[PDB]
Amino acid sequence: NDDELHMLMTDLVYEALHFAKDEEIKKRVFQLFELADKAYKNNDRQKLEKVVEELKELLERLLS
Amino acid sequence: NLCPFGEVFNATRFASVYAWNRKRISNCVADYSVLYNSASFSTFKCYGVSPTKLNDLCFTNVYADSFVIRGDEVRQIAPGQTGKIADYNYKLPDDFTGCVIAWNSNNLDSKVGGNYNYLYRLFRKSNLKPFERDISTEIYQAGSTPCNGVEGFNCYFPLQSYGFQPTNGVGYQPYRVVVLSFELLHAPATVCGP
Ligand SMILES: *[C@@H]1O[C@H](CO[C@@H]2O[C@@H](C)[C@@H](O)[C@@H](O)[C@@H]2O)[C@@H](O[C@@H]2O[C@H](CO)[C@@H](O)[C@H](O)[C@H]2NC(C)=O)[C@H](O)[C@H]1NC(C)=O
Repeated sequence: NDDELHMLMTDLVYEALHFAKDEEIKKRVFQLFELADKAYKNNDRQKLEKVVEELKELLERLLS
Repeated sequence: NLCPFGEVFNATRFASVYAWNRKRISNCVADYSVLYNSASFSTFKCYGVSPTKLNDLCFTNVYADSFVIRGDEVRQIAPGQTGKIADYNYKLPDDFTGCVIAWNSNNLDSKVGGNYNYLYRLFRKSNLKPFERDISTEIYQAGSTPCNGVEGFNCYFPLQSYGFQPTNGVGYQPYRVVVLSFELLHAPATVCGP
């Protein structure tokens, strides 16, 4: 679902910016947010899913 | 003179979480048995007080802070918790005294095409103070270069919407949340049980 996915995206962004101990991390996370925001508005499901996948890998690395 | 709980729990519209609505209750009879035993609530968590003893207490004030949040975020409406809601939208103090009541409102706040009228704050410069209502729409400054009020590269409108559609899974359902904050300071104790 597109709306569930958007809500997931924002959760990943919040956590990613919580554990973003390095400034470079924050920059990457913000970039990904911008891409997701655009994809959401234009109903591009594949692009939005791709950002979410990238955010998950990012966050998993930060947490582990 | 009964307390206007029917104006809180049965409200036609709940406020968005970024701008929660505080209803002050005083000088009335507060029957809490109807709220505890309603059996329509999925969450009923009290801090500093036992749910079944509420009718035996009298209060200086009762404040009902009402708002809509997402199912997975219900766990953040508690003292000592963190997360985007606990930190940027609705912060409860570590010594919070009161009861947090929530229920699944999918059949009320979710339209077939999706209800997008509920907003939350995703970006903020710092964490909220307990019970602070930040309803500013100033563009969030993510980068080092001043945004000057315009959205763009490393500049964001701080509020996001909740896409609540009726086909969502449980964690993505809307929940109506009412937090009853209790003041038990020396006072006339104007609002209390029957
Ligand atoms: C919140 O409202 C419910 C039900 O809504 C009211 O009753 C409907 C029949 C209709 O007239 C609505 O416009 C009203 O707002 C209340 O639940 C009722 O409680 C009474 C008393 O115990 C019981 O006899 C009824 O059968 C219940 N009806 C239903 C549908 O549950 C509920 O008590 C209200 N809660 C608060 C805090 O006001």
